Amino acid sequence: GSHMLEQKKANIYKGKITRIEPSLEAAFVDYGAERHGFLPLKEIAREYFPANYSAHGRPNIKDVLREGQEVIVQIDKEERGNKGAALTTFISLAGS
Repeated sequence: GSHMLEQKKANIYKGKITRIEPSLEAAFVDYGAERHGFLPLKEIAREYFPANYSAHGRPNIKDVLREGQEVIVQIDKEERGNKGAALTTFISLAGS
């Protein structure tokens, strides 16, 4: 599939949302990751809440991401027992 190494960066991952808690405004992503990739809502790209959807400010993850939706993400913050596999959005996301 579309996962040949990466593009001059950290290893980019493409997996789906598996956990989204409106209580914490962030999503866990399951890409063979034993810690799951955790993407906070304030990072979320327009790719998540479709480019056809009106976006003016900051998205709301509870109605932006849904389990079964894939993302293109790499780990900006490493697992250290406290933060986990933290997903960035400094990637070619938001197809708008």
